[PDB]
Amino acid sequence: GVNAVHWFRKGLRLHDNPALKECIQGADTIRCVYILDGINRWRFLLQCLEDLDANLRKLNSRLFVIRGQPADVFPRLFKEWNITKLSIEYDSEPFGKERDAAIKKLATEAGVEVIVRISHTLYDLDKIIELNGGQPPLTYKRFQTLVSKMEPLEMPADTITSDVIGKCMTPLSDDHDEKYGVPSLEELGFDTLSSAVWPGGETEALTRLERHLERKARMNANSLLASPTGLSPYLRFGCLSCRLFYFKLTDLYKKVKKNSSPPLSLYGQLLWREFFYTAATNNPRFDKMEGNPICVQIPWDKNPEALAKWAEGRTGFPWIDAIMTQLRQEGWIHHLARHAVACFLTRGDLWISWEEGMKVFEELLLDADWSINAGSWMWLSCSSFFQQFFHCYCPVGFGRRTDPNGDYIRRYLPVLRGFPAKYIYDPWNAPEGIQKVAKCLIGVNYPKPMVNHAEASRLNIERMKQIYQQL
Repeated sequence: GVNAVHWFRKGLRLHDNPALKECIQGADTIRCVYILDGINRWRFLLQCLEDLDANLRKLNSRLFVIRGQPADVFPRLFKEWNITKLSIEYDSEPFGKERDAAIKKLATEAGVEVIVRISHTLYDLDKIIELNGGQPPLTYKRFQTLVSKMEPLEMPADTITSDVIGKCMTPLSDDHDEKYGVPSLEELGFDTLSSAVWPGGETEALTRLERHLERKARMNANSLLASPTGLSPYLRFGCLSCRLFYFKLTDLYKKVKKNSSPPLSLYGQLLWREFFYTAATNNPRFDKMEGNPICVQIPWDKNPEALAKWAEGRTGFPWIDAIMTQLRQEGWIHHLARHAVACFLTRGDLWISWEEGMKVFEELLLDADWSINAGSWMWLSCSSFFQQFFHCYCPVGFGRRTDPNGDYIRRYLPVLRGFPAKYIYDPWNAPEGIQKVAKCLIGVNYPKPMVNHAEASRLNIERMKQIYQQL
């Protein structure tokens, strides 16, 4: 008698799920569980779980959602259900490893075989680190070189279908909706908001992938807005398999461009994601400055007033404030906009730790998990990965060059809708008569800029230089 449990954490999908596929094989019963320990991230999650539950329902099964801590939950589940097999998608993240090692111990005690399969990343990250001699690579270029030395990527596992399940079944009681149902936002305590710009789930992910490949078959102002074929949140939650994406990308290139040796540039989004997971996996202090062996020690200031102005879009720099408003409202911003607000907060203008901007993004950004968010923030503040710090993004000019008309500003900061393009990125320079026509007095209706960028950035660039030896 083989009673199996698959434990969803990431990998919130039925396609390319090797762990769930292996767990079902030879099983007499299967139950899939999700254990629930910023409003936009919670909504996306719950929408992923609703979609998972729906698709399981098509297979005469159901998702089992449980509120609690895994170490306090699984031993009683093992006992009641007489479990002999538990499957998980491998989690490279350091605190995920530690959680999963505790569960593996509990599982062995209960006589439960633990199935673990890699499918959140393109590669076995431990193999990359071994090829590099026991440390992760500290430059992106070195990482790409190592990747080119890996064996060819694993093909996606077969999708879980009725045929796959076979005679394996799921016991269900009439009170499943009450006992094991996906909670609502209200039920978590949220005051609920218009429909999400980024709807969660595998079903959404797969249609987006197709249209993304069709479109793929150049920056501009429109790139700042959420794309209906954007894929990054679905990759972070596991709604979309990165290996399916990679394989589809390769196949399309070969058909369209008649070549079977594509560039590494083709997978740039996927590989930068892989780079940060590799860097993070053996470093439990990856998300800190102090005690983090790869992070340059930089004397950031503590400044809660300034941090709050940045976090809340009240800096008085419209380009910065609009980005942080779009982020709070919708949960995604363009990678160039991340550069802008990360440099402003850290090395550029406010000289505040990347750890504090990381905390804000963790609450708000749909595609930022522990490894990606920490790695990204160290990258953008020039704290690791040998990033260049001699240039500082201009919190007026970069936006003016990205959206010269200023529509993005007017869109996310309606209080500034009345300014002409001439002043939309620097409204403090607008004559009083313009401010009156705009019905926005700078310093009253919209804050004046919190710093003198030319002066602050000049000093911060010199200060960063003087950290290192002069030659």
